[PDB]
Amino acid sequence: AKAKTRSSRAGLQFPVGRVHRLLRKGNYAERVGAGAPVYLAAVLEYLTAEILELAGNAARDNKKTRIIPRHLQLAIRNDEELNKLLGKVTIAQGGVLPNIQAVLLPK
Amino acid sequence: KTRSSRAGLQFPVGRVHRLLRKGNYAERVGAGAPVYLAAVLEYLTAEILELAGNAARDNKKTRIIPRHLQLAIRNDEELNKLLGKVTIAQGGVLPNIQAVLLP
Amino acid sequence: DNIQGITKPAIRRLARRGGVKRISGLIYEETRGVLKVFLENVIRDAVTYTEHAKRKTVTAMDVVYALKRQGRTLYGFG
Amino acid sequence: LRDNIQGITKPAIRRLARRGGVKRISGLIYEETRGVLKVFLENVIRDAVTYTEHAKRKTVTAMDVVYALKRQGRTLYGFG
Amino acid sequence: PHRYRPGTVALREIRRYQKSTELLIRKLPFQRLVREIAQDFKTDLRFQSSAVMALQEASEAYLVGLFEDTNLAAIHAKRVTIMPKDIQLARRIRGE
Amino acid sequence: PHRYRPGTVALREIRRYQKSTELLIRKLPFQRLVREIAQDFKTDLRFQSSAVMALQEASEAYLVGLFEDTNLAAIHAKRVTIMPKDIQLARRIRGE
Amino acid sequence: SRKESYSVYVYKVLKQVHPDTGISSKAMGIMNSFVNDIFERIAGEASRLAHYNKRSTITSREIQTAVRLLLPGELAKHAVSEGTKAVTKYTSS
Amino acid sequence: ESYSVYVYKVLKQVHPDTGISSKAMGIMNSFVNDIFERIAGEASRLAHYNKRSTITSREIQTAVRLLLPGELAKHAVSEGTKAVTKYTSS
DNA sequence: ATCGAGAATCCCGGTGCCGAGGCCGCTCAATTGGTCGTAGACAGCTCTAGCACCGCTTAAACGCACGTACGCGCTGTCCCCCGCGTTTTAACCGCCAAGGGGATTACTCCCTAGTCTCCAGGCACGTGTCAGATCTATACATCCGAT
DNA sequence: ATCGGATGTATAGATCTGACACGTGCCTGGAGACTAGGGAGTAATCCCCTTGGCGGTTAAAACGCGGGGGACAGCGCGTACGTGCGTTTAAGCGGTGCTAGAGCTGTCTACGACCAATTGAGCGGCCTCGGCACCGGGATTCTCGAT
Repeated sequence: AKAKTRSSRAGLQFPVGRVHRLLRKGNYAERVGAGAPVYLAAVLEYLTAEILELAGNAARDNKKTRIIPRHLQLAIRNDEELNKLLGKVTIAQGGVLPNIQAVLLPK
Repeated sequence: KTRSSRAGLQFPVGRVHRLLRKGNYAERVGAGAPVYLAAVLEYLTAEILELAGNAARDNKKTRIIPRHLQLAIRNDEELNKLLGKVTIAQGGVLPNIQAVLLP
Repeated sequence: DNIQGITKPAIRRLARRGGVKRISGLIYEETRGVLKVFLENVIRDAVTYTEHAKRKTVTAMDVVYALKRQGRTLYGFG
Repeated sequence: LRDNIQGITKPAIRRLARRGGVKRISGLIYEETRGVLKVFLENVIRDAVTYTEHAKRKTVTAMDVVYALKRQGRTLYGFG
Repeated sequence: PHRYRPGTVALREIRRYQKSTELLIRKLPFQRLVREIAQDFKTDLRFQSSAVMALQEASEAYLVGLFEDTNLAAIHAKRVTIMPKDIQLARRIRGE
Repeated sequence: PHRYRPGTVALREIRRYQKSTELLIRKLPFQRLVREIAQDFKTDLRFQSSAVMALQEASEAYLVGLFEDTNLAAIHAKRVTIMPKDIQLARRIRGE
Repeated sequence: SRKESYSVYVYKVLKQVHPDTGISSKAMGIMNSFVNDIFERIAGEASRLAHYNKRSTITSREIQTAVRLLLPGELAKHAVSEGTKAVTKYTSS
Repeated sequence: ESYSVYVYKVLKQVHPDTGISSKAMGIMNSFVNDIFERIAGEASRLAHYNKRSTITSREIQTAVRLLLPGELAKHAVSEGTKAVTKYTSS
């Protein structure tokens, strides 16, 4: 019997066995169901893809082919939902979103 | 025979040990951890109750109500820090007025 | 249309307990909006907890857990 | 060491204000900023040192600082 | 013909509601508002009386704290009357 | 001679220091201050360079957010300059 | 000692999202910190959900409710749809 | 299951001539549960961080130093070790 | 509403370099395949509390007038912060060296999970009773209009 | 300033009453004894990464000097918001039924923990080049003195 990874059986790219192992040895519950690692890996993959889409768009807007922490910070702070998700998070070497109050602008 | 009496405490060492086991905190729990945690809980409870009883006496009452607990928590510098994000039901609020609004 | 049930004197009493001496006329609508947003945020989580428990009533512990979730821990109900 | 809080110079506080979007800065802002930064630093470093002692280590690692920040609700990304 | 100077009776009732520990909002309108809000999430939904009471306690506590921050922002702008801009500033600084 | 008016050079700094992501605080003074502060809790402490880097990043992010809230309070007070009382109000509302 | 990370997995996701875009080591470490933070958040909320209902296991229903609690708005709807699709495909082999 | 009898026993130790209402008793139970869960969660994270699998008095001590404010922590640790000191001897 | 000089920033081009990426070897953790025990899924029952209804009472909300004091705009003043040039000064980078302690492994021993037996500490359950909520009368702290 | 009158709390004193503290039965969760095994304490070792020192460049910080523009004080207008009285309304309260569903009980089947092979995905170390940084040079743009 050829070994077929659970991620391939679920169509995911994140590991299902690793997430299952972390759930089992994370002291979360006495038992862990079969579909919980699949669901959690799918959710984590979705969130990762969602951030990487906007980060790549921001990198392309700066004529850059690589993603740096500035692009991740711009992507997260420009999207309302991601900014709400990570409102209490500091990103190393991310800077701040360029916002100047209208009062401070020249008369 | 009781572990709480053996440790000179009033909170139940055995119950705290059981709750530490059931809580999925760790695979194993040391013998002295429930004793230590029961002692900490007893000290904190005694502090709350002492300040609340002082508030009740200052209000000329011989029974502690949630208002007295709220007064005790908010009038202490460190207990207010510990319970900064905590709402006491029927506890009210600390009476204060900004000095500029006074005539 | 029960948001009007939070009357002007009720908001004035809340401001009085908050130490507010004078209240502008537009405070009473902003307060209703803020209260609606807060109640929506709390009740969404409360209903989520109720649905997960396969229940059709919102118990007080659901509201307690929802409030503890948002950082607004509440003592007195469990 | 002696009075290294003065190492957070007035130009540095000005640059931090500029990044925050501040146009004009008073003269008393610098001392207040030094005090606030000092208080925040002691609050974080106390927890970091506590984590270091609990590990029976004499070195304050970056993961200790990350845990100390997460304990206070900061949740620094990057390091570790 | 006895009339109090404006602000005297307003400084009164401040001490009264700092000292008192009642709910300050009628129970039935709040319960109806809670039910109307909840019906958007799940229809035919029941509430325990204690659940609505807990919701009310949380709502009054949050609103009172918000009004204290609003008052702080109002005096900050060299004022006594609170305007909705003070509420907006307090909510923005609070992170809400 | 050519002298820019006081408004504009401050605005150029705002744009310059918002576009980039450098530290803006010198490494050695901040590290020395960190070790000074840590002397109170444990003598003869060893610091990992990544730990000092993380401390600097977190401290500067906190200060930038505090300065944003301070500028908001200053504008709310119908002002442009920030004063200590602005920072004090920002910290009061934030819960510190 | 062999250290584990989500670097290869994030890199695979990036090659199917932006096929010709790279990522620096600092940004990859930030993404690993993100994944760890969200994993711990969701798993802790699922553990709390299992404890509240006197349950001894964490199933896909607990993870679903934890996602609907942590994630806001439309992000939660899409994450729930993706998770349900993955679990259905897994149960259909 | 609650801490009502223990809170009342402590109240008679500190205020022998005062009582407590039922709602204040419930608030005290909520306070005890909240503090218990906070300290136990921090102890579990301390055990996880250092690759240990046992929660000992050292983890509870570090969690108390982390959660409680300064002076209020100093007495609490002073209490806790004392109890262990009494518990180990007998 | 325009013109022009001076300073700032952006883009095009050439050059360099070191960090992301592909790749190979090698593990050890994920996979497969079985069993076993118990967790919760589900049908059944109970009983309780959530919901709806209705009449009465009266406390609270709403509306309308009126005065006043506070928000807001305007104007003058002065002082203090910003821009700029010049002179320290120590941050920074590169190199070198010593050693403390942070990771590792090996061994062992004792501390905790687990099980059986036994008992008493605490939780329903009931009940007397006084701490306090309410009411009513007298007393005086306070506020506001003349004086 | 100062007095008097008229409100709105203090203060004392009964008067119920219903939660609160105190007994009772019991039962189930804690205590005591004893065993197995593996998690953590303890020793020893390696090397890396932390600390200390030194020297040279120069970017940044400190200091001092205009100067204008912004904070702040002072006035006046007017309007919005308090205070209060009369009127309306619906909340609060007290009873009632009624039944939806929350909680508890008793099978029983499926599903997750567990253990022994088995091996392929993922990590560590190694070139390897190209994407981004650095440095000139020119064009374009922004600002501010001027009309």
